[PDB]
Amino acid sequence: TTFDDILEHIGEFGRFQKQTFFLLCLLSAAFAPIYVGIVFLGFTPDHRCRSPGVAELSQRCGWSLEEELNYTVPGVGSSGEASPSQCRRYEVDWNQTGLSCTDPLASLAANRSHLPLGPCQDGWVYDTPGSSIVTEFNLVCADSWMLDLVQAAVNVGFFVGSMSIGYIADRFGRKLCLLVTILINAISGVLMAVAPNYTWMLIFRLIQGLVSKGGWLIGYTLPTEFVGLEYRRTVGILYQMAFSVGLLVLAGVAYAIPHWRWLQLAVTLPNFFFLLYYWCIPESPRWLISQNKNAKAMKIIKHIAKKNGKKLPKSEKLNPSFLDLVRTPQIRKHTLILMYNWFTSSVLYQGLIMHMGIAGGNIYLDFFYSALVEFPAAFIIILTIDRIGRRYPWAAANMVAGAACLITAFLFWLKTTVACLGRMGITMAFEMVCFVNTELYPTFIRNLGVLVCSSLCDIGGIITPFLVYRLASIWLELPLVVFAVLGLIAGGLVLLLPETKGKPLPETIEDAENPHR
Ligand SMILES: C[n+]1ccc(-c2ccccc2)cc1
Repeated sequence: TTFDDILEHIGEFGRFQKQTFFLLCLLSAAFAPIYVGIVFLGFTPDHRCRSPGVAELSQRCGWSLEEELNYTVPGVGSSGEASPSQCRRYEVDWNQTGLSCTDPLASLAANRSHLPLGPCQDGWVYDTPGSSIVTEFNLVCADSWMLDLVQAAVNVGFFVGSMSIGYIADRFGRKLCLLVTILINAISGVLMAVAPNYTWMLIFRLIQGLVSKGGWLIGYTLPTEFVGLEYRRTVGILYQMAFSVGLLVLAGVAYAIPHWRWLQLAVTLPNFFFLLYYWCIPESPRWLISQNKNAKAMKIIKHIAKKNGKKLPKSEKLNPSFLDLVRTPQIRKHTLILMYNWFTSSVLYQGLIMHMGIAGGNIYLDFFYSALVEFPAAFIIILTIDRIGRRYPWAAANMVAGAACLITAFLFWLKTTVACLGRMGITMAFEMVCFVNTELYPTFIRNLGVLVCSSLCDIGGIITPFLVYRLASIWLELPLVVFAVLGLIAGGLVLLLPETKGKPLPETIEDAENPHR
């Protein structure tokens, strides 16, 4: 007796699976913000040093924002293309000593260089009507690193969170861990909007990061276990699609309400809504059967059977271990290759979206187009995964990503199209990685196998904001060349991974030892 055969009689894809997947995929939307929400929660608008005298001078004569932009602000191009205008104040005696409206500073200095420069004090003025983290905490001139540090904190939380949560989930089931992660993520997200000081907000963001990705992956693994062999691709890829749709909705919601506090408070409301009603999904019977807890598994199977609409026919110790993950040489090889794939995926993904994307345009529209590019990738992957196997299309997608990045490295009209194509390729590679990794490991360590293998992803996220800079100074286009090298090498290494087309996912370590047999 095997789980697959029992599943066949109940029905690989039926009413129960439809309901479960429809409820589950919404969690993907709730995780869409945590990953890439810095783009909207914290954005840097055009800003200038506060000028108390300018306030008085504005009512003296007719003033316009564009007009006042130049004759009452330090000129750009001195000791930096934009350094003076950004966060340097002339500190002239504008108030009580106004020479004239046309040339208030012409008589004081008469020369851009002659005009004195000093530290940016009295605060800052931001053009955007909608506040944000940057405006809230004045992280503009001497604290630019702070905004990147927030994202680095999220990327650091993901790491430890995965490393612990994977072990906890694989030792005490998926359902309980998923519920706890959902609750902690919701509470941290909602409390973030009430952080009075920057430090507390950063700590709350770290706490939320510790749980977000772990919960997301634990939610991804479950539907694959529920579904049968034939329909695995559909659920596995439609999950990714929800993330895409979720990403798309978030763009619109961000345009709807700009105030970052309100944005965060609202965006996590679905996270709270899930907690109440997601306690109607059962624990995966595969884990119970593998863990020698068939008693509960039979009740779960009966519950599934009654809802499905078919009649069920009448008819030693396994524990997780980190060292076991590498005990088997073949498992060692698989894990190493997959970890390298994670690392080479995260760097490309984050770096290209933050930099590769076409410059200019609104904050929202460009992100919208970035989200839109992914939908074709899901379609192409769905078309060919079963027909020509998972291995070759994934390798080809990684190769295409690397090639597109390299050709972009060396009026940018072609650059936009190449960027979109590359942007497509990288998502294809990421999805393929996420799909294959679950199906490769044995069941009783799968949750521990993937999450730990995903920990290396975090390191890439930390490296990208730093590495690029060090490379960018060394040579203008060096980061793209390195990206291409990483992409192509990863695509080549992918070919070595054993193929899985019709093989049922293994439930023992020996089975994973020799996948060919
Ligand atoms: C298209 N796309 C979907 C999901 C991811 C993802 C990133 C980090 C963790 C989990 C999923 C990346 C790309």
